Amino acid sequence: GVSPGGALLRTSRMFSLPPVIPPPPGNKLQMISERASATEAYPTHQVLTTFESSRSRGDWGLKRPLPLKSTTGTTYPMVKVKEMDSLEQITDFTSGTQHGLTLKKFQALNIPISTPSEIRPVQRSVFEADTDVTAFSPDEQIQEAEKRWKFSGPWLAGMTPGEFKEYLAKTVRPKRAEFRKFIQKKIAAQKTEAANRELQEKPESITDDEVTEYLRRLRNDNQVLYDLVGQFLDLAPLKPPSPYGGRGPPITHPSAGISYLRTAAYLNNHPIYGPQKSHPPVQARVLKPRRGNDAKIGVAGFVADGPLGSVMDKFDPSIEGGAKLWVNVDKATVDSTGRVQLTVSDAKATDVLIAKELIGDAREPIFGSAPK
Amino acid sequence: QHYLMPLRDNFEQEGIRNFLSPGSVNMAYTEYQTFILEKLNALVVGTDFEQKDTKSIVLATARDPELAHVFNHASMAHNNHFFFDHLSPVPVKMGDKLFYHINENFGSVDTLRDEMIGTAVSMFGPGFVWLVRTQLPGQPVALRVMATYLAGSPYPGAHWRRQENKLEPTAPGGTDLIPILCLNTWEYAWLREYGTGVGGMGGKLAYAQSWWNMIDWAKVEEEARLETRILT
Amino acid sequence: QHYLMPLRDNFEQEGIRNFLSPGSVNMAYTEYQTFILEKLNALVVGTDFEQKDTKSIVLATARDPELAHVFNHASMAHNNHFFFDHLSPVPVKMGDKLFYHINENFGSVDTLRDEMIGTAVSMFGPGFVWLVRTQLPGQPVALRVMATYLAGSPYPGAHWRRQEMDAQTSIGSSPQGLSNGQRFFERSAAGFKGNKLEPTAPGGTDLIPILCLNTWEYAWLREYGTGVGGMGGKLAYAQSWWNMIDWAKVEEEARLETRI
Amino acid sequence: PYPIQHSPPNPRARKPRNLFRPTKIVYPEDELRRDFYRDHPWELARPRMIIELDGKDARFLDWSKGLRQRGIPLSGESVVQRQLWLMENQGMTKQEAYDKARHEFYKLRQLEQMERRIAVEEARMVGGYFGKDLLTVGMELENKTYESWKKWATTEIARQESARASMYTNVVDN
Repeated sequence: GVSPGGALLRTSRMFSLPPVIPPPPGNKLQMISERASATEAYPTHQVLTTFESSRSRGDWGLKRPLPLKSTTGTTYPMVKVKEMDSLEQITDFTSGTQHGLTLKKFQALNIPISTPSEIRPVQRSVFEADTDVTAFSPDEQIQEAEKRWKFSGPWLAGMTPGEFKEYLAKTVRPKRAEFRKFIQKKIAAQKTEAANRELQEKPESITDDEVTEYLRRLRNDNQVLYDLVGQFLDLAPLKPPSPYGGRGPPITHPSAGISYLRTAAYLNNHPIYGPQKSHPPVQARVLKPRRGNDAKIGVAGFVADGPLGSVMDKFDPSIEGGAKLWVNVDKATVDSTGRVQLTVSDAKATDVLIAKELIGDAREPIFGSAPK
Repeated sequence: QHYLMPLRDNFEQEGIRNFLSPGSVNMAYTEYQTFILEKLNALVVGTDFEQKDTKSIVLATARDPELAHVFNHASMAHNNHFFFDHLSPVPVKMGDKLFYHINENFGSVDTLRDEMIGTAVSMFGPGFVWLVRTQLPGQPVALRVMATYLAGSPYPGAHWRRQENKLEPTAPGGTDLIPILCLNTWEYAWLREYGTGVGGMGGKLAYAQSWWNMIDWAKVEEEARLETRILT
Repeated sequence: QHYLMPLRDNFEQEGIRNFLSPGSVNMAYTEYQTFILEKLNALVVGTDFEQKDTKSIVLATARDPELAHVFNHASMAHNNHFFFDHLSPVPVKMGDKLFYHINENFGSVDTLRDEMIGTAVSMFGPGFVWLVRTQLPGQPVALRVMATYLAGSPYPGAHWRRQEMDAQTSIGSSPQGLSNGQRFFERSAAGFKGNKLEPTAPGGTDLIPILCLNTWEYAWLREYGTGVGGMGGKLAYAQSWWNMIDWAKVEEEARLETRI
Repeated sequence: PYPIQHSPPNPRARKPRNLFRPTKIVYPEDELRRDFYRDHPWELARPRMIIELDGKDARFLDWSKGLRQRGIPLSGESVVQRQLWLMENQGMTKQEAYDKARHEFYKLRQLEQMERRIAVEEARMVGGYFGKDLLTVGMELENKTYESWKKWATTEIARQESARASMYTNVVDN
């Protein structure tokens, strides 16, 4: 029924732009900066590109052509459009390399994302038919709820006292009627158990007496009750009596769509030396030395804790370009808030010298000259 | 003089059920292997490698521009046979001791299937995908997926080394491996049977897919040496 | 999207009479080239290379370590057609100017014949054998042979992926091994640092590929078979290929300066 | 005139206003795009061109085949268009169709990352060298910026020393 003009717009490319997703969650009861904002944890706007023939003209497929001053000259053409047309009659844009290249750096490490592990390292992939599933049915009990990652209900321990009140009053209170029916469906199944078992060797269950009385029997055992309420609201399990719910479920996919690799169990075959032991190291910056009870390092645009051990002890203004140390990325995972936390582990010595051989920085080459 | 060794379970005539046909195996092993061996005999005629086996020729004639033609035919002749030596006539079950270690390094069997098949399809060049056993700090029994290119051999002895035995036990940064499973991606094995692979149907992808349902997992467990927790 | 283009003289339907049967040329170009373009289209489906030519992609994605996979398909789709295009329907008599110049660089036509053919078999791997035209700023137009591996570009602008020598059987401990090893490291270090090893004239006019020879497995594995017992095989394929070289076109693409 | 109504107007309103105001264009895909890109935030970092070539892009899109279509890149939109098809034609639920279309997206992205690694490793095995990777170039740029910050820090630090000494008075030179 839609006119032909309205059918082309629906399939157009500008209409495919995704809405601006909310920024990475932060502490609600904290202070921030208003007149200045740095790079965000994960991107919120879509990064755009254009043909090199169209970049010389400023044509990015937007309302108007962008200026050539801040848009040409760079290698990777990237831009983010906050408003296609603001009250100033100008496309409010900004360079998108802050997040566009950060994805290319991380994907250059060739490391997958694995489920968090509590402290026998067991790096399990994220994309698997058992864990990576969002569709479910009312037949799955609690034993299968530990696999899911996308819940419909909120994490109680995370919500604030005010956000919890709004939930109890406007989402939980107006559900008693529907929940009573949920119990009836269960009671209807229990009565069928004895009938079925006795037949080998359902009742409508619409009766307020059984439902009301069935809840009085569980008051002594409040544990089994919580499992029934969570199934009706789809809450993330909190008490162990398990699915790494200490910090809460993730606000996004466990991988956040940054790296789709599943396993790191491979051995890059070096041309000359052959299959190496570990993966090639990556140079990392040194930020916020210990002398804060922890040191920060910049590994491929991300900030992570330093290895569990100089450069980390004290600051050295004399070091040009800042202190830089080689290191190996051991594990990478996405926490509940959506941050990409890396388990940066110290690198070996031979690996660093080997990685420099293909660069020309190694003082003494390992091939030929090396006598021992 | 090296002779053609018969296939494991008389696959020359019967061939594998759904993986390959007798006509394909004829060109893959019966004919090709003879071509390499026939040319290799003319290169080790009355030499130090006259009576040596295939593996010895690889390690001995390792990284030598003057012995390139020897290493080429030698390694290919060896790896080619190793590929056919792990094809069971029917789908065999995977042992529990191996099924457990596969989940400790890859997380699941499906992850292993995609890595081995994914690594083969995403090569663009003839090679051999291997499933090797090694020892790493923290994982005594560690399995890894390695991809060998045109003529590279998975054994560590076929790589450059330093002096002071003068040669080291391993290459700089390398380790000692134990080839368990192999997968030939040369056109001699899959081109005729499965064709080019236009439009997704058939091709190298379907080839590697059928190879996963005919692995002699029984033999894969023996060469793994899961009992030897420390290797040197 | 990049689409397949017909061959020179209807080789798809009929194919060369004494070189490649129609069924072989069908699987060699119409099917394989289509497979490469299907993969190439998906890679440049939404990039700047969606409307660029194969050669333009070859030079643009030569050194980029993140676009190496795009270079393979673009370089393979180019060299593949570059090979079939030069094939002639029937034998062509070598031109006087070309014949006279070849003798000055290789001594005789038979010397160059056994060199390219020998280089193909000696490689023991898929690739392409090229007859390059080397012309320096002051030096005469000198020809030479260059052998590329799986997907290598003979052009000077794509020197990052020439792939001449295998790093598996050419770098060891022997005197030749050390020498080859130093070059492998000298190139990588220089290329990474940006330094230019060998000067090259602007416009990539130093090297001009004239002739090519596709030694991949799919090209001859069907027509001439494996080649057990010397009958057929890769050797016969290269030999038979010498009878269908369009020396007329090869001479034109050479553009030899008038020195007669 | 009475503009086109892209959504059922409020029937309970007895005195409705803005009867001559263009209405917002909302499709069933808008709700799916928000769900996907929120579960895959870093999918926005993958650049996407919104500049049309000739407008004839929706003519070769047959979503009954799979995620890979002609003319458009494999992105979060292909997952949405594939989800909407299964959800409507095959009568699947929002979640069921989402899982199916979402897993096909991963198997295709994994192969993309595996090609970059193998393609480079394969090129060096035959004498193929490359330029400066993005990891190295990124670090060199930080050095030039960190150095400029060091100059700004030492200049301000020294500047503050004058303020600390100027607080007290010592002009008498006792």
